[PDB]
Amino acid sequence: MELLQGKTFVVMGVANQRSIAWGIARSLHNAGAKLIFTYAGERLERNVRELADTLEGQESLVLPCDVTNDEELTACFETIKQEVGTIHGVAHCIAFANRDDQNISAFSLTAVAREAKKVMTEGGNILTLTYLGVAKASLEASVKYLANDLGQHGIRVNAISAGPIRTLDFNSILREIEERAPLRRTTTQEEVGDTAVFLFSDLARGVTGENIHVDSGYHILG
Amino acid sequence: MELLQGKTFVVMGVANQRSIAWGIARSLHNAGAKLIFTYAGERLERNVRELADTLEGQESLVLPCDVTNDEELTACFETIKQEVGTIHGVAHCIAFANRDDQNISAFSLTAVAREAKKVMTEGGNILTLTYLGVAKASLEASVKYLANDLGQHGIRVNAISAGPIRTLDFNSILREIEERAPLRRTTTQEEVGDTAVFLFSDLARGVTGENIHVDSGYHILG
Repeated sequence: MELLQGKTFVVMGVANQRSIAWGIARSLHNAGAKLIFTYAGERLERNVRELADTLEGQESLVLPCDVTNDEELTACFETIKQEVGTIHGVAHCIAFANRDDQNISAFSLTAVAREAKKVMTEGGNILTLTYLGVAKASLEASVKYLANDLGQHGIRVNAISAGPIRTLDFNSILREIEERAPLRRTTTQEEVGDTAVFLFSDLARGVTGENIHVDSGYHILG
Repeated sequence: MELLQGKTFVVMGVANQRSIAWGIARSLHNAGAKLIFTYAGERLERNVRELADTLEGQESLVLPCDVTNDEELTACFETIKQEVGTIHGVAHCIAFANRDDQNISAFSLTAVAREAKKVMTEGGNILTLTYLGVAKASLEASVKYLANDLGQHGIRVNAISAGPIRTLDFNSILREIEERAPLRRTTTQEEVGDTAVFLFSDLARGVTGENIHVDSGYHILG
């Protein structure tokens, strides 16, 4: 267990193991953390129900929450103050539809954040993900700005700029990273999830408004 | 124990508990890690000898190493391939003399790195510290450049931009952070050390050439 001991989080954006957020999900569960999951709609319900039980432990809620509309979020986070009391972070992880692009998260964090505030009474972290222009820039500012607007209540906001991962020309991009990335290799759901367990942990209590690149060091290039 | 399990590191720049690097030091030991320590000279020898034994466990080497001259480094890292075999990281932490300013680390990392390469056969991390212009800029590039020059051998290079800590006008700066920093409060040797245990851990294996600010979110401001 340990590190995320007696702690519980929402994981959004999960759909089909291959998904980046199941990656994060496992990585948090193994740190001994409890976790609610959400689903975007009809077809994404069964998949998220299927995956939550391939994990052992007291199985946790799988409530419906598409992010582009209020009630589903508002009532979805309403339920938590009413069913689990309080949580310790949120894992804004929308990375679908045209490779996560336009496409989302950019205008789904603020609301998502605002809602998190009320069910995160002790503090913790609101992670959001960037899967490797205008919307990278907004979301960038949105974090900075949320970091500082929700600091004093104990909420940290932090991003992960995550580089390409095994089939989640293209065939070229992947090699290009095996060839240029400082670590000469692409990334995995796992490197991305283990970064997360830190940001959510007690070790990352001074790290707020940061943005950690899980990209083999690719960012340092041009 | 755990996280840094069966792992061992060099911690430089430690002098007088108050020192930032003893902070990092404890934070690594508690993660179950073995650690060599170095000292800048005559008076800094006894202090580093004194502190290494206030920590339990098989006590580890306290060899002499001032960083501005080769042999003391070269032979100091020579000893390791000859006495401990191999290590998993280095904690370049020079933060003394005029508040760590000019003043050092800027031209002590490269050599320090080069030497680390030979005693880090499996990989790991070379942390370097920035305790909150020209020398911040060099050191910044030095990392980027070392990150990418030592990537493929499994070495990650990473920095910590660390914000002011309790007495380590000034009286004003401290309040200014309690007042403006997103987390409305200054930092501790501890927030700085627990960040480190991550970068050195297996969780931070995709994080290379990053630079994590342990500054209550202060960096996001202007």
